[PDB]
Amino acid sequence: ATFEIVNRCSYTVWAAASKGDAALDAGGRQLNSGESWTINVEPGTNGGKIWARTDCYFDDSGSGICKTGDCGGLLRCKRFGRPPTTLAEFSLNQYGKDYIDISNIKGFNVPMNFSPTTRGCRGVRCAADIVGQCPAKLKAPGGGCNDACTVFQTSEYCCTTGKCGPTEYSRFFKRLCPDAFSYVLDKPTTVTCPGSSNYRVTFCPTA
Repeated sequence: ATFEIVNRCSYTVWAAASKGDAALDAGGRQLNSGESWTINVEPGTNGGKIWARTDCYFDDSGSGICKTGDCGGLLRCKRFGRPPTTLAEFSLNQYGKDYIDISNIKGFNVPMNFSPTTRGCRGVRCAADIVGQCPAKLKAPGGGCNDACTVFQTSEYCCTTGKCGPTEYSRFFKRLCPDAFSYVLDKPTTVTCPGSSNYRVTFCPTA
């Protein structure tokens, strides 16, 4: 499956793509304002994620650091990124269908639209100014808006026991972005797409 990653932000971002234990395609690449990078994700990929990283610095070997979404200090991500990270999540060819969603469970750093480029289903989006409106206690000194689990480490915010409910913090993310997961047990906003669909992830879709 092809995923065209487009940076419509006025600032540079370092796109990342991983499934947790492996890097999807190159795993990561720099995207200056306006640039598009198309990656190929193998069919059947389960638990894949794409996100943006901001304020990065890498050397000649591809090692460095980013203020948001840093993945072990590597340009080419092999693991998931450090919160806060707005997440485009997907599982492909799962019993004949594809499943996509956007999640704020690990915080928010850059606005994003995640849509199919093929017929059969609609896209999801979270482009509200969550960083600007971020509650004081969730503001990440390094940039972005942290999720409550990351900040407070409680069973309720992290839903560790699998028995949690909405919170004042999750409701903030849900208010700003109704079409994205605001907490673990949030009402699903996952979209079902035809198996083997193709997609486009656009950072800062609202220009």
